[PDB]
Amino acid sequence: ARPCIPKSFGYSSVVCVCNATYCDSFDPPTFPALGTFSRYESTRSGRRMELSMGPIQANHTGTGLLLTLQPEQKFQKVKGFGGAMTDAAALNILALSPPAQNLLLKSYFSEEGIGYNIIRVPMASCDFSIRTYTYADTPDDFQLHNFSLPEEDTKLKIPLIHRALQLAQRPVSLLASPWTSPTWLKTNGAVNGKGSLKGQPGDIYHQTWARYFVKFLDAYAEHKLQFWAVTAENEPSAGLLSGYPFQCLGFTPEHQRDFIARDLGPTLANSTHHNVRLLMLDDQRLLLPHWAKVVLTDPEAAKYVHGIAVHWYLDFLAPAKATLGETHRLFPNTMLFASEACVGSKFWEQSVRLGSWDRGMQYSHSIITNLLYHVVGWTDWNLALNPEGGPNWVRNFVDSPIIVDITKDTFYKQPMFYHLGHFSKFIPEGSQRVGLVASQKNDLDAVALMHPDGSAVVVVLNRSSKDVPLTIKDPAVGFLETISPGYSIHTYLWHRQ
Ligand SMILES: *[C@@H]1O[C@H](CO)[C@@H](O[C@@H]2O[C@H](CO)[C@@H](O)[C@H](O)[C@H]2NC(C)=O)[C@H](O)[C@H]1NC(C)=O
Ligand SMILES: *[C@@H]1O[C@H](CO)[C@@H](O)[C@H](O)[C@H]1NC(C)=O
Repeated sequence: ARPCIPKSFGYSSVVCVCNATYCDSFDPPTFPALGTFSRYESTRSGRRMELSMGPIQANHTGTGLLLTLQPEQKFQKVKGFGGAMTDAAALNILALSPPAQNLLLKSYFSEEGIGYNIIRVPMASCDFSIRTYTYADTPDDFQLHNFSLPEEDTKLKIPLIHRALQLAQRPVSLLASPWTSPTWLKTNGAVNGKGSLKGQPGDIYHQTWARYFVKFLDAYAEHKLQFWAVTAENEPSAGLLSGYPFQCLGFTPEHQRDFIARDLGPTLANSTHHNVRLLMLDDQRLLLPHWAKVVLTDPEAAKYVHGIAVHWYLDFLAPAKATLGETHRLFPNTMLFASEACVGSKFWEQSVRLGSWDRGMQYSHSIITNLLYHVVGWTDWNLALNPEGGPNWVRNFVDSPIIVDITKDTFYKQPMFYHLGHFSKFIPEGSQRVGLVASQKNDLDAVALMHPDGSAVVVVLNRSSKDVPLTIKDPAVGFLETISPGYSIHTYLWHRQ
């Protein structure tokens, strides 16, 4: 329906300017005819998920790369795609005028948007908050009588989460992560820095913390929200580092292992929220496979663990094979999930680069790498940030797919937003990743998946400058002649039957 209004801010590509009355949206997706394929193209030069269509022919004209689909080779089923409703995001969204707010939300969750179906919810404060707080700051309330939701939840997060779902065509799954416990449950009695829960698993500190989760879930239920899953702790490894600057709670693997086994596991199960799934790690992939060895080879722990959460920040220091691959090998029936699918940094680039194609490309390349190694879903970090990368009470380091310029009642959609869309929009929950055999070494990044209605979706990412002539063969249907233009991402969709 509405094309992208491009703006340049001096970087490799454009953002799409959206404001109170105008934002680029899609039409309902169409189920086109057998022999016909759909193409959604985004390019550094400035095309944004542009829809074209073509023929799948029964003869093969090319001499180039041949990506051959292999519907038989079957891998993981997709849980979904989303982002985090952090204090900072909630705060930027809420700073736009209501009409603008909806264009933003529709952008992510509506079928006119990119159809997100996951939302991560931090449990109380983290670095993307304007203040350090937990849901029970009153010291030595082991019973948690004073536990309650701040205005952050009742006025910012919960209202938007409702609106997100209202707007969403898919059913959306909520995931919660805690950053810190009340500081009185902690060994160092501070929201950050090195320090864990006091005593050890089974004890009153651990039982309380376990109960916190249930209270947290209880509270969101009163506001008519269910969670699909929680993570045992966000970045547990961080709470082990001397003078770590933001909200954290250290667990070593063994510590997490026992906390899950003795406390969180049972208490959750023993609650009305027993159906909520527990995900472990929720940390850097480099800590795998070890972390999984330690938690999952203990039966009493692993009976409680539905999957392993991972982060993207530190991936350059761990390849996928050695981490996610080896972990899947060892633990095939424990799904791997990316709960903090974020980056967009360096030492020398600022937090937010308005219209950087490069970060867009990192995102999609990361999602593909993920999918090729059995990962079932993704949660980007903040749904929205300001132009400074804020607000962050410690220090703004990350980008976000949407940037809110509060003074102008307008928001900007980064290349990233479209790089996630090339997936989030066309790979609903249930989709299964299938085989896709390249005929020769090449510079592209490609993944194939099968929509629950039996039809096909292939994302092709050209991270190089050169156009790469391309042929996708589907033995049930024929051949897609195409080119993958340098610095582009393409989603190809077709019926198979
Ligand atoms: C929100 O964005 C839209 C689109 O960029 C702005 O409307 C455009 O205004 C320019 C210049 O006045 C025209 O070239 C276009 O025809 C308009 N777009 C339309 C009508 O589709 C709009 O001004 C923005 N809202 C505010 C308050 O600035
Ligand atoms: C709950 O929290 C406050 C902190 O404002 C504390 O002083 C109060 O006594 C607490 N509990 C009860 C039973 O009122």
